[PDB]
Amino acid sequence: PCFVCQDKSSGYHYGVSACEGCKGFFRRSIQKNMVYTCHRDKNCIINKVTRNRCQYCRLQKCFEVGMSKESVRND
Amino acid sequence: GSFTKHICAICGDRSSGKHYGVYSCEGCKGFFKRTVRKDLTYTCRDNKDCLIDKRQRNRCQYCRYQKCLAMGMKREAVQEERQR
DNA sequence: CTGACCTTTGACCTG
DNA sequence: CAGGTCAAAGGTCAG
Ligand SMILES: [Zn+2]
Ligand SMILES: [Zn+2]
Ligand SMILES: [Zn+2]
Ligand SMILES: [Zn+2]
Repeated sequence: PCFVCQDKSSGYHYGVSACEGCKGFFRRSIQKNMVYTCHRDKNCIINKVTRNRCQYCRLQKCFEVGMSKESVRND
Repeated sequence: GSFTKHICAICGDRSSGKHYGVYSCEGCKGFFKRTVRKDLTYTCRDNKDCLIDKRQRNRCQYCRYQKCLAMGMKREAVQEERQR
């Protein structure tokens, strides 16, 4: 399962087993240098059914579980 | 592209594609989403078989929603609020 | 309330 | 295993 949200994985992406959503989200976040904010306590639950409720916490978990922004290639 | 893309199955207005399972316009997509999110209940002042087309789609909310469902719209395709 | 207009997601695909 | 695409989810706010 996806290390970030436990949805079905599509293989390794940026260093971890990940679903297509967390893969795409991470890529976009890095490619565009997105900066997010948490409207709650920066401790939001991130699973298959809640991952889109907080981009800040989703990204934060992407890094925590070991996604590597250095595997996002330059333009 | 062509000025013809798709057509709303509920009222006949222009459509860019499917929403909640069915070719629909911005109006009918929005009306369905709001109905589901707020669990609104409507009543028909006539015989529950009002005609739904572009010019009268707002006249009877009951019959507009019932046609959304009858043409195939899926309540469960409406998601939770995001903020993201 | 409606509906025209804007942004993000993720399934699917290639290289 | 990367990055791009685009249908269909999300969203706002004038009228
Ligand atoms: Zn995931
Ligand atoms: Zn959060
Ligand atoms: Zn319509
Ligand atoms: Zn009616």
